Amino acid sequence: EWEGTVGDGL
Amino acid sequence: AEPRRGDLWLVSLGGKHRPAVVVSVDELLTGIDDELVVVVPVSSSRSRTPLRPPVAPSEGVAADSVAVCRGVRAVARARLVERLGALKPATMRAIENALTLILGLP
Amino acid sequence: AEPRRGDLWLVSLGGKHRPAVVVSVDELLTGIDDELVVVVPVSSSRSRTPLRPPVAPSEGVAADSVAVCRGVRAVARARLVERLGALKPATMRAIENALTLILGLP
Repeated sequence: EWEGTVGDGL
Repeated sequence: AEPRRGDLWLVSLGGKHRPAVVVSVDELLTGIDDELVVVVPVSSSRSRTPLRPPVAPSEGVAADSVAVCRGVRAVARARLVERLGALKPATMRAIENALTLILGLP
Repeated sequence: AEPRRGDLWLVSLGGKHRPAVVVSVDELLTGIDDELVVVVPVSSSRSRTPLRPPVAPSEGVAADSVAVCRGVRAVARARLVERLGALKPATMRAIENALTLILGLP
């Protein structure tokens, strides 16, 4: 659900 | 216009959108799209617990909701697409307490 | 589950990977794979700052790596794919101080 945000700013 | 600590914002999840509370401090914002804002997701489908304190429609959600403090995440500022409202001081204190517990801080 | 607060684990970010420090408390672990663990990503490409304290190779990572505490995020336990090491207690205190600042806690 929120999984797509796991890579933000990295 | 920029997200402020204690604000409830709609967050683009890349595409669904869900509310979240801004919990990082205002002094960190430089105003670029790719900076990280720390937010606590808000859900209208999970039960309240001490680590999921409730969030009322007065604070910007459409239905009785909870702040999922265990789901705390830094996300790109560009994902914050609309301000929905602002939390009561007591709601923010409950969120701060949950985050203090989760992260084992003083 | 097996990741413990203060551990360095390799995190699969979907494929990219980064080391990260486990910062959520051990009592939250129920032993399901999709439960959320809160981690601080480690970077070897950013300079140290008061909010990016250094992590020593003794603790399991590459030279000149820093804990990017502003990038704190909850991830599924299944994303922690390899135990890399453990932080010295003073590094954990530097991270706890950075997170206290970032999140506006007492």
